[PDB]
Amino acid sequence: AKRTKKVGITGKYGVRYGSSLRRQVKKLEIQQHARYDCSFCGKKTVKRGAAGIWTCSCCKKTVAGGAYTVSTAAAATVRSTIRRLREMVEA
Amino acid sequence: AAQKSFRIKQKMAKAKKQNRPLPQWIRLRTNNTIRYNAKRRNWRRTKMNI
Amino acid sequence: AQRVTFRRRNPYNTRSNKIKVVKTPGGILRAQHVKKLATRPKCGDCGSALQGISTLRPRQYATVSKTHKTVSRAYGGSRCANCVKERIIRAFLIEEQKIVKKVVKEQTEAAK
Amino acid sequence: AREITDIKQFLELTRRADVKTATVKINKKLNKAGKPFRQTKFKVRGSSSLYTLVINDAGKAKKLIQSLPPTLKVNRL
Amino acid sequence: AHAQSKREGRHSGYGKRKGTREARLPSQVVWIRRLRVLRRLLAKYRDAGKIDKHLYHVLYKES
Amino acid sequence: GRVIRNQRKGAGSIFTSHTRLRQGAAKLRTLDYAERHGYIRGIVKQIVHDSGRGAPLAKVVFRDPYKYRLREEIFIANEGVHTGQFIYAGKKASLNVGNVLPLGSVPEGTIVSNVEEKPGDRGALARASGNYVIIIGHNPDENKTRVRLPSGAKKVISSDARGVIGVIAGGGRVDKPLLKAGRAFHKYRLKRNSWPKTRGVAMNPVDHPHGGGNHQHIGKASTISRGAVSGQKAGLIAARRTGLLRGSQKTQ
RNA sequence: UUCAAAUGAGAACUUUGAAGACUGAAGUGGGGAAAGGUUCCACGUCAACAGCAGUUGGACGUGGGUUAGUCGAUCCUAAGAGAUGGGGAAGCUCCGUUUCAAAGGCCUGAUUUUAUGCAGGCCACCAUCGAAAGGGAAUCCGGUUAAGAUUCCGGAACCUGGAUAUGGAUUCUUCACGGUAACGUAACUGAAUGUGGAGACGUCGGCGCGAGCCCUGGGAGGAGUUAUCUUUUCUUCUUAACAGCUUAUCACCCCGGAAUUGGUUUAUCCGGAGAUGGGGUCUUAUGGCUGGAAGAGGCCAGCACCUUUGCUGGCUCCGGUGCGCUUGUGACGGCCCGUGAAAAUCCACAGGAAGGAAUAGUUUUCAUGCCAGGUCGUACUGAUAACCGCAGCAGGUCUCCAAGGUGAACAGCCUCUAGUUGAUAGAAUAAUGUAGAUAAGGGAAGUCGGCAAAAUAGAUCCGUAACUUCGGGAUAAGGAUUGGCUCUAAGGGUCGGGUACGAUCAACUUAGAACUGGUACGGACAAGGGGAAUCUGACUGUCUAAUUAAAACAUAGCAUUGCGAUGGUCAGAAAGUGAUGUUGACGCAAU
RNA sequence: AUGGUGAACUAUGCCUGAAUAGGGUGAAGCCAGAGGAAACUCUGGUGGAGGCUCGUAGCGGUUCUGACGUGCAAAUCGAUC
Ligand SMILES: [Mg+2]
Ligand SMILES: [Mg+2]
Ligand SMILES: [Mg+2]
Ligand SMILES: [Mg+2]
Ligand SMILES: [Mg+2]
Ligand SMILES: [Mg+2]
Ligand SMILES: [Mg+2]
Ligand SMILES: [Mg+2]
Ligand SMILES: [Mg+2]
Ligand SMILES: [Mg+2]
Ligand SMILES: [Mg+2]
Ligand SMILES: [Mg+2]
Ligand SMILES: [Mg+2]
Ligand SMILES: [Mg+2]
Ligand SMILES: [Mg+2]
Ligand SMILES: [Mg+2]
Ligand SMILES: [Mg+2]
Ligand SMILES: [Mg+2]
Ligand SMILES: [Mg+2]
Ligand SMILES: [Mg+2]
Ligand SMILES: [Mg+2]
Ligand SMILES: [Mg+2]
Ligand SMILES: [Mg+2]
Ligand SMILES: [Mg+2]
Ligand SMILES: [Mg+2]
Ligand SMILES: [Mg+2]
Ligand SMILES: [Mg+2]
Ligand SMILES: [Mg+2]
Ligand SMILES: [Mg+2]
Ligand SMILES: [Mg+2]
Ligand SMILES: [Mg+2]
Ligand SMILES: [Mg+2]
Ligand SMILES: [Mg+2]
Ligand SMILES: [Mg+2]
Ligand SMILES: [Mg+2]
Ligand SMILES: [Mg+2]
Ligand SMILES: [Mg+2]
Ligand SMILES: [Mg+2]
Ligand SMILES: [Mg+2]
Ligand SMILES: [Mg+2]
Ligand SMILES: [Mg+2]
Ligand SMILES: [Mg+2]
Ligand SMILES: [Mg+2]
Ligand SMILES: [Mg+2]
Ligand SMILES: [Mg+2]
Ligand SMILES: [Mg+2]
Ligand SMILES: [Mg+2]
Ligand SMILES: [Mg+2]
Ligand SMILES: [Mg+2]
Ligand SMILES: [Mg+2]
Ligand SMILES: [Mg+2]
Ligand SMILES: [Mg+2]
Ligand SMILES: [Mg+2]
Ligand SMILES: [Mg+2]
Ligand SMILES: [Mg+2]
Ligand SMILES: [Mg+2]
Ligand SMILES: [Mg+2]
Ligand SMILES: [Mg+2]
Ligand SMILES: [Mg+2]
Ligand SMILES: [Mg+2]
Ligand SMILES: [Mg+2]
Ligand SMILES: [Mg+2]
Ligand SMILES: [Mg+2]
Ligand SMILES: [Mg+2]
Ligand SMILES: [Mg+2]
Ligand SMILES: [Mg+2]
Ligand SMILES: [Mg+2]
Ligand SMILES: [Mg+2]
Ligand SMILES: [Mg+2]
Ligand SMILES: [Mg+2]
Ligand SMILES: [Mg+2]
Ligand SMILES: [Mg+2]
Ligand SMILES: [Mg+2]
Ligand SMILES: [Mg+2]
Ligand SMILES: [Mg+2]
Ligand SMILES: [Mg+2]
Ligand SMILES: [Mg+2]
Ligand SMILES: [Mg+2]
Ligand SMILES: [Mg+2]
Ligand SMILES: [Mg+2]
Ligand SMILES: [Mg+2]
Ligand SMILES: [Mg+2]
Ligand SMILES: [Mg+2]
Ligand SMILES: [Mg+2]
Ligand SMILES: [Mg+2]
Ligand SMILES: [Mg+2]
Ligand SMILES: [Mg+2]
Ligand SMILES: [Mg+2]
Ligand SMILES: [Mg+2]
Ligand SMILES: [Mg+2]
Ligand SMILES: [Mg+2]
Ligand SMILES: [Mg+2]
Ligand SMILES: [Mg+2]
Ligand SMILES: [Mg+2]
Ligand SMILES: [Mg+2]
Ligand SMILES: [Mg+2]
Ligand SMILES: [Mg+2]
Ligand SMILES: [Mg+2]
Ligand SMILES: [Mg+2]
Ligand SMILES: [Mg+2]
Ligand SMILES: [Zn+2]
Repeated sequence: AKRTKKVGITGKYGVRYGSSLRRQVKKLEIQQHARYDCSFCGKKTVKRGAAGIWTCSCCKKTVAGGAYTVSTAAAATVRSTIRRLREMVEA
Repeated sequence: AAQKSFRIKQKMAKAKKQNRPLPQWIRLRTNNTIRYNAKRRNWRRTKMNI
Repeated sequence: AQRVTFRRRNPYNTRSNKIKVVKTPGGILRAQHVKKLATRPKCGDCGSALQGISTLRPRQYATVSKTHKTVSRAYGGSRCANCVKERIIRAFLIEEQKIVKKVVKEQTEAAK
Repeated sequence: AREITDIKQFLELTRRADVKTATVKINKKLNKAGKPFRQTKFKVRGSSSLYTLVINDAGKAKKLIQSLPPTLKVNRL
Repeated sequence: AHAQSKREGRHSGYGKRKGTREARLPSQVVWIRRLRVLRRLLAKYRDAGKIDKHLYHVLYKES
Repeated sequence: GRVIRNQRKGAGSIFTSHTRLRQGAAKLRTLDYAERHGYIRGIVKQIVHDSGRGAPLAKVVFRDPYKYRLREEIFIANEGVHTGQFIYAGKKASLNVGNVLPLGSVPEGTIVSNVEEKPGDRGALARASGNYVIIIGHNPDENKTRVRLPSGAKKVISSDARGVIGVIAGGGRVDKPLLKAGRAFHKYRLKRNSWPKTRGVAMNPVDHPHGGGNHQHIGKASTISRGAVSGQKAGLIAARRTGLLRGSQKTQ
């Protein structure tokens, strides 16, 4: 039974603060709380634990990540850049 | 209070002893001039300030 | 009906001032102060309570016989069995793989 | 603080040097569901423990009481 | 005496009622009671072979 | 009149930092013999929250080359580094996220964090959640290396300045609206006594250059000069322009 | 508030008895923290003092009273304070606290001139003060006083330090065996050095369990009511620390190899990184049985006699219930740009220096045994009279325990236990008052203004507009219903079933139907007035203690400014000084 | 003016502790169901979010411009908030 037309989790804030700030929060909230895939044991069990700390239910690895999402655009591109620049050093 | 330093206990002790009336035999002495105890103290009219 | 008083001068509900009500042979209720609960020693590697070991407030462990403070296996009352299983395999394999690395690079040197 | 059952082990206490006093207590109790029976408790005061031995058998009780060291300061009831 | 006439259902009409229906008895208590019952009738009917594990595992989620 | 607020901050009475819960200082390894001739292996043992900090810290433990024992260091975690990972610190080390390398041995375009301003100052540049610095040049004679700091400024330092490959973790923290007063509250409650902020213009003249008047107003340019003196500098200190910024910034 | 007695020169006011009430466990109960300091307790006692009195007192006179190895302090560290080589300063002194310092001490060996020099090897920790709520070795029940009690007496324990022997264990395979394993045990050597753990940690929510309280059946006592009725009303029936065996959610192990996916929580999490299933290992919170320990305590009956006061008997038993209440705890779950101390101290492990047997060695982390445990506080009050407010001031002042009904309920109202019945008193009941109420017809015409006051109110059901950030607005508005008594129906547990059902036990909830009354029924208590707009601040929050609570301040949001440390902003008389800074532009600072 | 004494009140920060009846609302997540050619849309439950809301204690101090105004009181008392 669809409970809210649009506020979703942001439903807690009632009428306060004004739609737009609420919309912005909703987005990052949904990222920050959501359950993630663990690169290591392959289960979806990575949940957040204070901004930038991402750690795995089963299997217990902890990864430093973005403040409200595991991997951050920037992080990744840098990860790719570092790939490429490293390659230059063996060949 | 109700759990004191020995310092404070001591003072309170000394205080109790000074809290008698004039020993009436002083009154009889030659040239006696002290009528009563003019430095008497009472727990609910004057506080010790420790 | 019957109520209760503290049994020490401290009148507050601190963690060190827990109270338990109790029925004495006199047929009345009386407070009794209660020590904080002991927590379980933990595995130095993985993190669980390590089984086989007693749980006492830290100084009480000097009033207890050494068998209450270990299990027999290597790294008895310190690491959690499965954890020792693991580090043994890793130890063996790495030391073996180590030898592999050496005879392979000894080969490189005389074939280059 | 202590309970005991080896009627052998007990006797050995009762001659354990520091065991000066001992005491025998008598109890009416009931057997199973029906009737009653005479229970006796054999308490020995070691230097740091009060061992008591409940001889539920009136018979073994009496025989045990003359088993007691003649030098022990038994308190009767 | 009164307490008797309660378990006889008396003194309990709308005029004797000040806490909301939910205060008097939570909805959730009702639920947990009811759900826990179905949940465990399923277990005996399974343990007993009366029901088979495939039927039980659907009735479960359907409960 | 009175001593204005920004002058009382210097004596640090109620104004010191709130420190009781912080993990310790975040610092690279002491630039010893291992790190400047070869490399040395470590293990991140834990990555962990520092109170009043954006980005998580990484406890990373190493072996003492001189005594039989473990000496544990506190790093600021780069995005990606993980419990269990092996970290390599040293001149002759390899170019992957987490390792620590002298800016000399990294090609331009390398992206590193916690960089030293002089070699061995145990880390000084780009430590905040999200931030990093990019190597843009090298000058092998007098071994300098040129980088672009987070601000935008470009600077040159010793090629023996150490950095750590990657960006700092927990980025994006600032995109989430604080929404309410209480979150700023709990925010600064673990930083310093700088919140809330009475406007100088809601004060009385004893209190501020801005105080007083029958309506609320600054009553003179709020761009104050560098040469100004304590008790005078509230407003736009040394402001070289002012007003809504129009069109792309980004330094050229 | 009242009657009487007793006392006394004297009694509205003291004491006792009777009666009427109150506080109503969110106490006018039982204790403490700060603070007081003898007010505590006995005896004597009324000149002052207790705004009447006084034979009474927290007054006055005279005395007595505060018992600790286990309760606190003492130790530890917190914010912080603060000596020291130093650096400033004319100087009083300021800065620095591990800082630009030659900073100090443990284990035993070497002595058999001898008491302790050297021989190693370490360890480089750099004062100290700072918690009677944080951390922390260890005690309980019964009894006892005019006044002390976790402190005395009794009994029964525990910890720490020191000494130590006897027993057991272990060894000719020297430094124990058993278990496939998780791991077991009464023991079962272990230096330096290293490591690990405990101390040690947010908050809310539901769920599970414990304890005490609450409710309750039977039986064995005692008390009350009995014109009539009631196998009735009230009450006693308890079990400490400590110790032996046993007991647990979680976690783990072994067998096994999974789609027709299964298991499974109130809450959707888990399984080829091994689920479901079967078998085991562990923590011992907690509980059970026994020891303690019935000899104690509780309740009764039957004799005794001025006395101290005994003495003799009995009985102290078996159960039930749960969205109960308070508290404790568990496995979970929500939250965070907040992720929620430190140190003393204790243990373990990795290591293997070493020291050790067969003619007899090793072992005190197994048992038993010996000695010792200092110093100071401990009375009482904690408040409408023991503290602060000039005082026995309607003010202020930190906390624990918490029964029955009605009810959602720690509300209000009535009660049990305990504690009070203190507040000058008598006679009248004019005006005007203070506080509490009602008022025909009208219904804001009163007034700056509906100020005051009245109206509304609980619950169940029906019904609900503009507008909106879609979350609300909303209990919108507007309606009906509600007692008593007698029925009905629906909603659960527990057991055996070869590899369809029966038998019993225990619970208020919800709906429906009769009858019934001076049409009453949330019957006291309790308990929102509502609607249409304009101005203004977004909101929650903040302030002028003691004439202003607002539209003022704050705030999220928005924008601007300064700064890459040889720095920005700020402190200081100065400095080898200081705040931001345990900081680094997703930062600090300034509007 | 000079040299001294105060943070037992209060303002603010830090450290370490403690405290808060009973209700209304019903946000994410989750389960089962229904429609539809499809895209997709609907329903009933569960769950227990919020500087949310009714309201004690608490904290506050709005109106009576109530009492009092040589006071209980140099700021109190009552009702309402
Ligand atoms: Mg009772
Ligand atoms: Mg006490
Ligand atoms: Mg063991
Ligand atoms: Mg064990
Ligand atoms: Mg070994
Ligand atoms: Mg619900
Ligand atoms: Mg339930
Ligand atoms: Mg069931
Ligand atoms: Mg399922
Ligand atoms: Mg000035
Ligand atoms: Mg500081
Ligand atoms: Mg502030
Ligand atoms: Mg501002
Ligand atoms: Mg402001
Ligand atoms: Mg102003
Ligand atoms: Mg000015
Ligand atoms: Mg100016
Ligand atoms: Mg102005
Ligand atoms: Mg303006
Ligand atoms: Mg009178
Ligand atoms: Mg009453
Ligand atoms: Mg009440
Ligand atoms: Mg009173
Ligand atoms: Mg007292
Ligand atoms: Mg006093
Ligand atoms: Mg007295
Ligand atoms: Mg007189
Ligand atoms: Mg007086
Ligand atoms: Mg008088
Ligand atoms: Mg008189
Ligand atoms: Mg006297
Ligand atoms: Mg005296
Ligand atoms: Mg102690
Ligand atoms: Mg001492
Ligand atoms: Mg100093
Ligand atoms: Mg100290
Ligand atoms: Mg202490
Ligand atoms: Mg303490
Ligand atoms: Mg005495
Ligand atoms: Mg007493
Ligand atoms: Mg006693
Ligand atoms: Mg004793
Ligand atoms: Mg004894
Ligand atoms: Mg000893
Ligand atoms: Mg053996
Ligand atoms: Mg350690
Ligand atoms: Mg630890
Ligand atoms: Mg703590
Ligand atoms: Mg104990
Ligand atoms: Mg099993
Ligand atoms: Mg097995
Ligand atoms: Mg409580
Ligand atoms: Mg946490
Ligand atoms: Mg341990
Ligand atoms: Mg040697
Ligand atoms: Mg021993
Ligand atoms: Mg000494
Ligand atoms: Mg006392
Ligand atoms: Mg009093
Ligand atoms: Mg006073
Ligand atoms: Mg005075
Ligand atoms: Mg007063
Ligand atoms: Mg009283
Ligand atoms: Mg009066
Ligand atoms: Mg009228
Ligand atoms: Mg009308
Ligand atoms: Mg008019
Ligand atoms: Mg009109
Ligand atoms: Mg007119
Ligand atoms: Mg007007
Ligand atoms: Mg007019
Ligand atoms: Mg009004
Ligand atoms: Mg009327
Ligand atoms: Mg509107
Ligand atoms: Mg409206
Ligand atoms: Mg009816
Ligand atoms: Mg039925
Ligand atoms: Mg406002
Ligand atoms: Mg407001
Ligand atoms: Mg004012
Ligand atoms: Mg003023
Ligand atoms: Mg206001
Ligand atoms: Mg006002
Ligand atoms: Mg705007
Ligand atoms: Mg200098
Ligand atoms: Mg103060
Ligand atoms: Mg509540
Ligand atoms: Mg309500
Ligand atoms: Mg609420
Ligand atoms: Mg279909
Ligand atoms: Mg709620
Ligand atoms: Mg609110
Ligand atoms: Mg409210
Ligand atoms: Mg209410
Ligand atoms: Mg109030
Ligand atoms: Mg307030
Ligand atoms: Mg008022
Ligand atoms: Mg007035
Ligand atoms: Mg007057
Ligand atoms: Mg109110
Ligand atoms: Zn994983």
